[PDB]
Amino acid sequence: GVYKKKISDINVLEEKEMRAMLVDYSLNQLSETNVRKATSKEDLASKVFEA
Amino acid sequence: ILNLQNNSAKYNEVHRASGGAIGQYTTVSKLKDIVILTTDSLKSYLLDTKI
Amino acid sequence: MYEGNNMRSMMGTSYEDSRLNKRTELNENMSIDTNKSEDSYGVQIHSLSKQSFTG
Amino acid sequence: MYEGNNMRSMMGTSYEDSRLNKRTELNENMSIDTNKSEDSYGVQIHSLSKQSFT
Amino acid sequence: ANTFQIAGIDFTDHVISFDDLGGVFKVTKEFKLQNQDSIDFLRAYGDYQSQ
Repeated sequence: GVYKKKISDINVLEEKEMRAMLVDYSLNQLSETNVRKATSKEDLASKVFEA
Repeated sequence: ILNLQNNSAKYNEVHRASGGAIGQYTTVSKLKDIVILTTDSLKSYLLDTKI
Repeated sequence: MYEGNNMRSMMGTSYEDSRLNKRTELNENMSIDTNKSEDSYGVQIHSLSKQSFTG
Repeated sequence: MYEGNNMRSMMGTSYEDSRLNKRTELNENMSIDTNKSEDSYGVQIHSLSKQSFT
Repeated sequence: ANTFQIAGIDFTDHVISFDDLGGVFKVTKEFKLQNQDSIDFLRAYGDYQSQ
């Protein structure tokens, strides 16, 4: 059990760190011609469908 | 699109052409030949709302 | 290229590769065959099993 | 009409229209293969691959 | 759900989605470690190397 948790934590830290890296990329890295401005969750579904 | 495929002198701009100031010129369109031109946002607004 | 001996415990025959076992894979399926919300529509209860989970 | 000798250098042969070599062709399909979202429904979730590079 | 004919439109097969898009932290200003309970809190998660 301690061996299987010492391999499972590898998985959860790798997905968490890579999720962190592309979210961190999605801030402060890409310019204003890329980002668009939504207003609600009942918005942003039409906007992703045109996106 | 249902307007354009009737026998009509309307809907063209042959009065801007040379001899077309007076007289008449009737024409149709085949609906295999009409193509429409919009944004992709209005394309999305078709494909999510009406259809 | 250089023939040498290539032999030590580590850094010979341990410098270029090792035995591979497992690359910390998805076998428990996230977002393929689990992370499901696509279930049925009908008469209902008791898709709820319990193992001993003692090991 | 004028005979002369119409074979000449690269400019003398250009006016009979040197051969169409490239075609600026649409093989990568715009507005047929692409510009589609008319192909998405089934519940077979996230089976997509990253291809390698060149 | 609330619409009728979307037989090729439902793009849900490309939706990587998470419960919350952040649990991570990034240092921007540099410093040194002084608190002992900070050492215990780091090795509470396994960071034993930190002194």
